[PDB]
Amino acid sequence: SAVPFHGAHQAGIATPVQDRLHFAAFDVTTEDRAAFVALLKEWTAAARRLTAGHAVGEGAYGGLPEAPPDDTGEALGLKPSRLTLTIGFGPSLFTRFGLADLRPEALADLPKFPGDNLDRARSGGDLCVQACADDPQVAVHAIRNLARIGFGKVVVRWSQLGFGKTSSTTPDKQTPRNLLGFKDGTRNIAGTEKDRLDRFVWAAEKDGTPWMTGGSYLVARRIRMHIETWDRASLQEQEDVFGRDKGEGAPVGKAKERDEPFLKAMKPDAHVRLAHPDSNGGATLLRRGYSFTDGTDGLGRLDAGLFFLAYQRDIRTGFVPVQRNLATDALNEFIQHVGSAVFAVPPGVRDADDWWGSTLFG
Amino acid sequence: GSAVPFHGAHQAGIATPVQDRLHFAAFDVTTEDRAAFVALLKEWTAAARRLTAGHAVGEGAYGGLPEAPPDDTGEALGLKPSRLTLTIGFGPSLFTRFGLADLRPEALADLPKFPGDNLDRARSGGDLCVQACADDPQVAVHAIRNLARIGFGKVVVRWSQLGFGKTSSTTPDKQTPRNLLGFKDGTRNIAGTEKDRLDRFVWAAEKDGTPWMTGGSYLVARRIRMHIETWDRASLQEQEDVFGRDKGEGAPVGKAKERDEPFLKAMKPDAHVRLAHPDSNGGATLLRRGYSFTDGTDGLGRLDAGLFFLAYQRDIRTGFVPVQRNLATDALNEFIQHVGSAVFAVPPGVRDADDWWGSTLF
Ligand code: HEM
Ligand code: HEM
Repeated sequence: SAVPFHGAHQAGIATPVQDRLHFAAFDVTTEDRAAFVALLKEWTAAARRLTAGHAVGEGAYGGLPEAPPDDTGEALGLKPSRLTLTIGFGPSLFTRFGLADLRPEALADLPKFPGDNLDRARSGGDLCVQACADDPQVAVHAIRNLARIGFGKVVVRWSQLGFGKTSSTTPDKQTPRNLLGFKDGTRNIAGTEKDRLDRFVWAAEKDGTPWMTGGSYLVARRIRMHIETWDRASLQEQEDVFGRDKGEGAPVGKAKERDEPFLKAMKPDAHVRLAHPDSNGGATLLRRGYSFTDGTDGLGRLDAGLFFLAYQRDIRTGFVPVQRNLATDALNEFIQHVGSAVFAVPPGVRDADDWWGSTLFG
Repeated sequence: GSAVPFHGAHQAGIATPVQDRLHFAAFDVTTEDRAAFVALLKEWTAAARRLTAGHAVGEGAYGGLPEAPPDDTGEALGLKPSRLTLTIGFGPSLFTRFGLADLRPEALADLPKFPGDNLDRARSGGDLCVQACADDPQVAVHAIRNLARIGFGKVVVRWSQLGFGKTSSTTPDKQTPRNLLGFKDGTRNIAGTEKDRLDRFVWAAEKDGTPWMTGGSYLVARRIRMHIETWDRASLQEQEDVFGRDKGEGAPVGKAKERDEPFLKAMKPDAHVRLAHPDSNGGATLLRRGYSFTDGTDGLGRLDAGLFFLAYQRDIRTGFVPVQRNLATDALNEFIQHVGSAVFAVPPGVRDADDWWGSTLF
């Protein structure tokens, strides 16, 4: 029904993957540090309400008739829907509020990668909120009301809706398929693997940035798929691109989805072979991305793909090496990265008196 | 999870309980060969029988010749039917092709220009439409993607619209959903159990003058942008006055319960419910079946948000047109703008396994 908001870590990273996403990047419009801290406190208070299925402020109705309602009301009657709200800080935030010397070294700017076609309007951002829930209306309501609360101090830079599985009709254990029709998520870090999360996902105090202890680093990539091109490829071409078969999702030469891959049986430029930790010095990611389908473009093509989200302990040792290794990926024929942003995701809100960003702002 | 039967006197997806998700596509026809188009309709019908039963199209998604593209794109494998319905419609522009000019129904009226219209021509009209509704977005996208693929060379997608959540009801026994203005939308509609009301107001009858359309309906699609910044600063009282119902319960002004009958004289004269109500429009009644959308940001720091309004009716001239004309003075107009428009003739149902979409026309 709901996911606890408080903890050492923000929810929405290691907690169970919800059916739907609304991710928003915001830009900050105030120069006043005190004004921004006040916002973070008001947002935290709102998030406590939202994640428990309650309206923000004094509610969506029943207040003074002459006042705008505190909550815009489109989630009334809905359940918490396992809503999580996860905040992150972009590199550009640290050019404000005297913060330049507190930017973590682990929050690295991404290099340009071969084939990148990044839309500057759908890239970057001073901060992000990742809203995940089983009901898309719950997620949208959250973003819409945070944006409203922050009006005058932040604006929405870009926004992405996504979807994974529908849990009401799909067993939890079953691996979702992406829009290329392949199972996606088989070899990932699971929220159950506490030690692997410590190794690969959570920032530690000895990593160099104390305020980030218990936080993580997020890379977002909006990756368009060339659907109509992919759909004309033979079955064998598609399986060769990945190194797993399409039906069962087993590694080539193996029988079952979760059989461990034998990388040498895969083509040298197969996606799994290039992405696997063993090909990348042990680098391992927590993927937590969502499919998207936004409509059709001016050529009549489906505007669809993967909104890739990766969490890691250090961008320089997680996404960067793995993505660099995909330079010759067979998948590259069929995809294009068109949006990108990175964020530092702070530690959790410890209790009722804490607030988002408290370890940074002090 | 369950399947909705595909065959019947009427197409499913109209009187059917409203599903959670929409993917609507308008297509233009690129072939002038009547026989080629008829063969497409038949192949599409076959596919639809598979898809609505939760089966892959053609020979499947895998297990065929390795050197061939799979017949089904694969991304719905392991999913339930998820109440998928597929509803086809023919736009006025289709009747300029294939010797069909004299068979265009009079009830398929072109809309007049309405005050405030700002229609994008690229996201209006269409030779034909397919409305895919399902509780799982992935299942809806899969259906449209596979129909489009099958249609390659004979049809192109002109425009499409995804709806992330419903803002309509054909099931008064269940909770009425809310639109993004925070109001319940669908209280006084037509229920799928109200056979006499459907016969009166929704299905075309032989005597209406177009035999091939008997058992079909007419569809009006309107893409409506919502000025949420404007709306969100309005007082509670102003918002309730706009509609004539209270926000929390959705009762008519003065009354206690959502489903209490409106007393129209207690509403403001420009209240939406007052203007839209059948009693204000010579008895004209519609089956409303629309969905909410958000398509990112507007470029000005705000979330985009809208309603994709769908209405079914026995005759466009006696349904949508009179009602929309009466909304010329609607208080709601301050907060919305119609930016896309299309009309379609929705043919009768596919009677059995030997029948096909459009068979009464062709
Ligand atoms: C649209 C883009 C992409 C698609 C469709 C895609 C698809 C897949 C699929 C089908 C698998 C195999 C099943 C699984 O273990 O999840 C896989 C594995 C993986 N992908 Fe991708 N991927 C995409 C982009 C990326 C990107 C950008 C990265 C990282 C930079 C990435 C990293 C990985 C990793 C680390 C694995 C697991 C390899 C292993 O340990 O076996 N993928 N991906
Ligand atoms: C963004 C646009 C719109 C919004 C937010 C909206 C909202 C509402 C709401 C809150 C109600 C009251 C609950 C109900 O009975 O469903 C309602 C009723 C209704 N609306 Fe709208 N509506 C919009 C557009 C339209 C349009 C374009 C039409 C027709 C051309 C329409 C026709 C109706 C009708 C017929 C009723 C039922 C009136 C009655 O019989 O009580 N609406 N709408």
